[PDB]
Amino acid sequence: MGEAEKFHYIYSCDLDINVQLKIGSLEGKREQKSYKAVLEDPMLKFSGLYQETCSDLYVTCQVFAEGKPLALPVRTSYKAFSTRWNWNEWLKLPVKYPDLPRNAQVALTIWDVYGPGKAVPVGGTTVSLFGKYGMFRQGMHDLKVWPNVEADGSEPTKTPGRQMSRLAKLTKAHRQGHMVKVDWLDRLTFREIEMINESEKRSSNFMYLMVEFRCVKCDDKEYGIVYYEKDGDESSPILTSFELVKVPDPQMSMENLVESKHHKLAR
Amino acid sequence: DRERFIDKKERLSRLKSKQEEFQKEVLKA
Amino acid sequence: ALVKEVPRNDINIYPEYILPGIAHLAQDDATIVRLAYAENIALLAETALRFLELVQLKNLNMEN
Amino acid sequence: DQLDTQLNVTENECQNYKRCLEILEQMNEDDSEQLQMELKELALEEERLIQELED
Amino acid sequence: LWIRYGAVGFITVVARQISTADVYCKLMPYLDPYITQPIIQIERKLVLLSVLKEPVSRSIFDYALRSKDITSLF
Repeated sequence: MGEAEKFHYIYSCDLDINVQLKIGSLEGKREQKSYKAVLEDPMLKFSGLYQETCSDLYVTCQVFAEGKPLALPVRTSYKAFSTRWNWNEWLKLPVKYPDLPRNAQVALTIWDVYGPGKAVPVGGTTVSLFGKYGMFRQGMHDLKVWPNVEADGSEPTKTPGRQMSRLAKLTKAHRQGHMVKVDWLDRLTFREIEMINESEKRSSNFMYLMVEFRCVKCDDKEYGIVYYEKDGDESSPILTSFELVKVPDPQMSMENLVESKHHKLAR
Repeated sequence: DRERFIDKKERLSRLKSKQEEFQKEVLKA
Repeated sequence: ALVKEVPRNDINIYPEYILPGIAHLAQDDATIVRLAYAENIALLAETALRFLELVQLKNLNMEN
Repeated sequence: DQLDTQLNVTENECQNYKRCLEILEQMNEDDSEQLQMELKELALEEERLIQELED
Repeated sequence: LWIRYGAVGFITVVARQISTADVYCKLMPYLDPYITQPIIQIERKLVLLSVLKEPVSRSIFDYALRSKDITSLF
């Protein structure tokens, strides 16, 4: 009938393993081929836009926190593309779960060849690594790609990856089984969502980079990674007495570090 | 070989002298 | 990096205090910290070197 | 031996340049006029076209 | 294209480093099989890029590259 409802989770500061991000497929069309621009810039004909229907794009994944990069960007391994951009590659990020603060993001940039020794950004997308209540993102996510720009790692990001937006979530919930199934009704409703989707395909030149996050499994359980800090349970033993000690001093019984620095330099 | 080291160093200057001579001849063409 | 001056008591701060003080971070258990040392060692070493130069400009005046 | 091989490399270089000089001299220098008319005819086409594009 | 254009980056730089005599006498012989027309201005990326021959098809390149007996194929 069904396994139980227990919610299992691990603290992010307890999961000392590298974060891994799957770069799935890049759906959508590119910015056509504006031949006006090529007459102005002949180097532009020697660029992935104009050489193949699917240039061999690559993605760089970098983690940012407080607008600063936590480590170097990781690049997808070369994959030759012909009719679709499908890297299908798990990227081991240089950051571990304990290393990630609550506002850690991954800035993902799709890059293309622009003449010799020059990559142009096809687009960029940034998604926060923790959810609205501090749970590491799980499973398959489709991120809005911002054309002709690198992913922005600043806080707040200017390239967030997160009608069809709402419906896709409901569709994913339906496919996972969280939405109730009604065959007569699902058959009719999804045709409309398809019409909406096709209209959005024609209306806008949007691209989506589908990515996936790893699932933490142990004994066939599913653990969500919730953001925590070690000692996060240490509710400080604050007490409101001031009978004798009216003026607390935090440095009270502490090594004088300016004298020890001096000791270490004179003696 | 019996050609001395000193004589070979002279032929090096001769071959080079012709090498740069052929290079200028190339640029004219 | 902001230190453009060398107080006469701090002539030996890098050899004896700062470099020995952070040396444990190069072998740190967390990779994030060794990444931090890898990022900043070039600028730390350059700043220590600039610091040593400023010591000589001071010493040269003291001899002169 | 180092000098022995160097003499061979330098002599080979002279043979190469001499051969290329032979090729450059053996081939007839292209008439700039003949290529230049081909360029001018295409320059007229480009301009006539640019007018069409502007329209 | 990354490799193909990286190669163009090297060849243009080499042509700039060497004299025009060496361009026709040493570097051009190497490039003649991969060029539609031998242009001495190959020091410019635009010149080399526009005179390149078509690349090997990715599919054909991969079939040969991926074959276990690649040595006996060649």
